Amino acid sequence: TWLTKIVPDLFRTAGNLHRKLIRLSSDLGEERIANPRQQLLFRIEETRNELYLLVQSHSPLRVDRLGPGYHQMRNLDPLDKGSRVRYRIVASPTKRLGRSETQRLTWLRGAAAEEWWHSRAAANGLELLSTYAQDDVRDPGTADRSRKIRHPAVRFDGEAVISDVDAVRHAVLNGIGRGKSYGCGLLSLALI
Amino acid sequence: TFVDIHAIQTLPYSNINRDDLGSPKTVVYGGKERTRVSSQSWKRAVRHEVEARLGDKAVRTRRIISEIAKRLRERGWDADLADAGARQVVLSVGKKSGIKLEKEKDSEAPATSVLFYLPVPAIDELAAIADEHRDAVAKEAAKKTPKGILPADRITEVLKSRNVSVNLFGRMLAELPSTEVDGAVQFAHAFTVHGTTSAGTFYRYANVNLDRLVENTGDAQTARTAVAEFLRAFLSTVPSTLPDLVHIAVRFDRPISFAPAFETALYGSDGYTLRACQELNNYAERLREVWPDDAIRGYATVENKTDLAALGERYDSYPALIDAMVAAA
Amino acid sequence: TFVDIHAIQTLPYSNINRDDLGSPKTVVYGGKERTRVSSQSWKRAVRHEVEARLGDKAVRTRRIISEIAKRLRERGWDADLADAGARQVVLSVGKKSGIKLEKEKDSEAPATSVLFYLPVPAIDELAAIADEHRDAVAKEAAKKTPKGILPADRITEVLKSRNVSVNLFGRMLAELPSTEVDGAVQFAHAFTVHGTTVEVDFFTAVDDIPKENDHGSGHMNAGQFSAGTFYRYANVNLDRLVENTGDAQTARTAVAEFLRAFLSTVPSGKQNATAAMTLPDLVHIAVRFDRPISFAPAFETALYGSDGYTLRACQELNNYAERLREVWPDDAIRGYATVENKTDLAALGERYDSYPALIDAMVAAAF
Repeated sequence: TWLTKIVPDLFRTAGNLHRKLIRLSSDLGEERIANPRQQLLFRIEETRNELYLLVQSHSPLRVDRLGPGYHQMRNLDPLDKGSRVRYRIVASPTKRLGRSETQRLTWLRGAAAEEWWHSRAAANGLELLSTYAQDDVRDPGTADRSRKIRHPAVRFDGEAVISDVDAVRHAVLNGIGRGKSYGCGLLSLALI
Repeated sequence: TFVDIHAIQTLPYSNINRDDLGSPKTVVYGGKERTRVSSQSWKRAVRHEVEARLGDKAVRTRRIISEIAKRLRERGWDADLADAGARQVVLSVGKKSGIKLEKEKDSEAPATSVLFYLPVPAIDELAAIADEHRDAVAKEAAKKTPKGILPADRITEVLKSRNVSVNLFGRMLAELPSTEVDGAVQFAHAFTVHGTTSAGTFYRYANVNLDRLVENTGDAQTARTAVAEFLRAFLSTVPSTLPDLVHIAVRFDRPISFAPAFETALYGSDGYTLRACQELNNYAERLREVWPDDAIRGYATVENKTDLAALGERYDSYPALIDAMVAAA
Repeated sequence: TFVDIHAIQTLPYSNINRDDLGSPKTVVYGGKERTRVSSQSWKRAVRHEVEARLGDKAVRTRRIISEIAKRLRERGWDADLADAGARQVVLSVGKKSGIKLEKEKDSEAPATSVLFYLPVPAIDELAAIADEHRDAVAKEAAKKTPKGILPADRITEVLKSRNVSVNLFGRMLAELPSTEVDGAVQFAHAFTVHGTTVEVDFFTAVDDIPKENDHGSGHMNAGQFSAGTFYRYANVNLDRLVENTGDAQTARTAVAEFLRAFLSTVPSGKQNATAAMTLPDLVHIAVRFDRPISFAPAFETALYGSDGYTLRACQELNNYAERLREVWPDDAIRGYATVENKTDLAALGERYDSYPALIDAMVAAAF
């Protein structure tokens, strides 16, 4: 993978955030499996002005119109088990259930979000997830370009001893939780 | 007259307190960032274990009116009279017209603007005071803007009642400064000995001002149980591991935290427990030489690799240490 | 004739002294922001520990009349005569008609406009002076606008009485310039050696009576605290303290008592939430005869960080003390006491094993 610090300017909506992330990468690929996760990822870091954002990626980004005045960028290749390292992350805990008139949506509170998350990591890296328990988007009018929704993210943080390296790294590259294209998924680690 | 307790305790990642964004709270101390557990959190864990073990519980609530309403409703009052009577309870006291209330919420009694902190049986006694004046409450319930009919002195005397937690940690009420109680415990923010960028070996410190705790409870025997119970809660509880080392000093002049001992962060690569215990030992030795005192010291440790001579007489167990230093005070 | 005391003292996430909005007070010194503890706060902590240890307490109060009223009421006066007599006490003195009073409050005696600062037994003596003249007070209590009947000279002589705290820190009265006492102590604002950014702790109070579908945290707020190694400095002008107390023996006890209070005490603001009690890492008492010199310029260049500031602060104060003794030659009796043994710190004079030994040696070196 490879990491960059980038910052869009004029961002009014989340979908245009997605599009500004894909229009700077020409050769794009998508390798999918029926039920498993798709194989960029990204995290919103400062949103009231322009919008600074950390991107994880496979294909190299170069500045575009109204981009940075420079191409930071580093290419990284990943992490010994038993050792603790800093984590991080935004995701959307949900419960899907039959809806009157299907619906994404202990169990809310800060304890089934912790249950949900450590479910997400599973045998990979053991961690503690900052529990949130509370973003809107609409289509920019372009045909076949989504529509309008709501949503709710949660950020999580600390050091996460990993129990399987290739598989937590697998999780780092695949992403944790739905809506990866709308801010979620990216797990960030650092040595303790 | 000052009992201060020091403690080194490694902690698991899950038990750490979080900030507003989910990251564990940190101090940039000694120039190096060190994760910390806020004092109010561990203090809350201590007060709940103390109330649960000593049996008497105090309640810090913004919704006192609703609770008085359940007691008046179980006394045979109609729901509307129970609500009007509890409003009379908070309306009859304070300088201004009444205790200020938050904006009214649909279907529920309004919360007071400030958090009341009173024992549970005192809330029930407030219900009894609103109960014996049921007819006057019924008459003021018919008026558009009822006034505080209940006696103010009786209610203020109920609101002055102190739990062990109130005696120990103090309370504050801005509208009723007569009820404010000075806390007898100083609880420091537990920070890591080493820089952390979570897990680590936290340093923990706390004071107990015996003169104020004896002044609050009045009798020295309940203060004695309160102190011993506090120290045991300090060692046992986790905000939601046992401390690696504990050092109770009974000092008469002034309490002294050993937090400067760990201002120079430990380098690492090796287990911080032995170096933290040995460093707290050297700082305790150097302070007893620099600041001479007759304070009764004493410690209890898991590691046996070192004698740690400066921390006073060694005791085999934490309860033996607590009993010896409380009996020494 | 000048005893100055320097001190390096670390405080861990204390926030002992807050501004008007709750943030710890800061100096932009050397171009870099450094949290500071105001001098009046640590001075208040010093005067209360000195009064508590030396036994005599002085009272800075804006409501003297009410206190004289309790003493006259315990002497057998009626409440109304006690109030009229205490009004006569403040009405009988000063250039103008009387000491000006704040707007009258219901049910309570009015507070004076300015803060009186006098020892407690002197207030009781004012009660005795108002007591002897009880009949004249009763006659003026019947008039609509009573005048100052009590003798002005006796009251002014009672208001001139000095406590140790008055002798040490001085007082100011604008209506009675005869009572003003020059302070014998210069107390500097304790700032950090290193630059400190204010650290914000987001906190919430949890409600104990739950409602459905809500953990129901009761309250939210952001309380800002900070930590660091403060530099502290203070002077004692022996000529003025000897002039104030009169006798050199009470000045000697006052100086030794002051220096010990300077080392022992802490501000005490927000200490229940954070135990900031700490002993200074290094203390350096110099007994200078020409003029006092603070080593605050030594820490104008803020320390960079990442490593423990205590050793570098002590070593830097050492180099600046050495440089100043070479640049400004003097026969001043120096001396220091330190916790760290990693360095000898040669310029700070003779080393003493303990703070009380150092205080006793330098005070004995000055009186």
